[PDB]
Amino acid sequence: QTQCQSVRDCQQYCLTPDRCSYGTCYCKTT
Repeated sequence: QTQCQSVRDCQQYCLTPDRCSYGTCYCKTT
């Protein structure tokens, strides 16, 4: 269960991601 492969995935999801980590793309302020 990996929402993302890499920060890339979050970068489209979120203007300022934290990490693609824990199979869930963490966003720094969203």
